[PDB]
Amino acid sequence: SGALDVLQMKEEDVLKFLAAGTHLGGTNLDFQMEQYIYKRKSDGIYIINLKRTWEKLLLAARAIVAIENPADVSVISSRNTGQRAVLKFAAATGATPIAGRFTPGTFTNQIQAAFREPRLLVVTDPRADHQPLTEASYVNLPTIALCNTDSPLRYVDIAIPCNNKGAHSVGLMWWMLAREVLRMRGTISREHPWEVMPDLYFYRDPEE
RNA sequence: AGCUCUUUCUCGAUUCUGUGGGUGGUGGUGCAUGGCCGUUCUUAGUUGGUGGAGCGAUUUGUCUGGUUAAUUCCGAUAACG
Repeated sequence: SGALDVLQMKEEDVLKFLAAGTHLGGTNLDFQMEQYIYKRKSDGIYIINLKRTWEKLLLAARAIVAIENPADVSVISSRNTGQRAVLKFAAATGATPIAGRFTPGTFTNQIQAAFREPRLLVVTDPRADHQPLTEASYVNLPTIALCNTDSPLRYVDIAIPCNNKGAHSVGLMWWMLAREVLRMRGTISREHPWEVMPDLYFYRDPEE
């Protein structure tokens, strides 16, 4: 980075990452996903580094800020875990959520009453939301997403590594993303702790 | 049957005679046609728009499954309406 400590790692957030198990990562690698891994464990787990997570969070977020009108940075997730997360995301920062089954042809059509035309996309898990990704390259959208350690990289301009096999790893990462964009664009910045909880960005989950 | 012939009046330009031109026909052609009907077919089938996939003829939509008497619905889903 280059800012003094106000765009660099904080002692607090390290604890939150490790409590939510984001550092742990799946038992497979790609030829593009080996530049964020450090090494393997005794176990089949492959340990994502959090330094490498932190830088990628920032320039990803700075691009989300750069649009003049935030009302067309369309977020998407279809897996259950990333549903509750995206809804709070797009409430907090001006965005348009697309929860559940995508319904393809959304941006390709001209005649469709659910037609959209955003600029950016922020997708959870490339290999569950493959339909909008393929469709991104017909309308010249930049793309950002959360990769595991083995998700295919293709139509992903920038990645933000994560564990993302569920748990608290999903909701935590979307919460952190929303923290950063408000520090930069808004006036929420104070470098002293944000009021909003990462708790209500987690999965609803079958209740008591 | 004044049809024809013998016999010899009546009607009065409507006709008659020649040519041209038509008119009529349960004549032919249903393989020149309209209309109507039968059958394929009484089963559940049929199509375009916009978008996607193919150099293209085309295809997807119009479906693995359950369900219904039924392309009848539920559901799933590069298709949507």
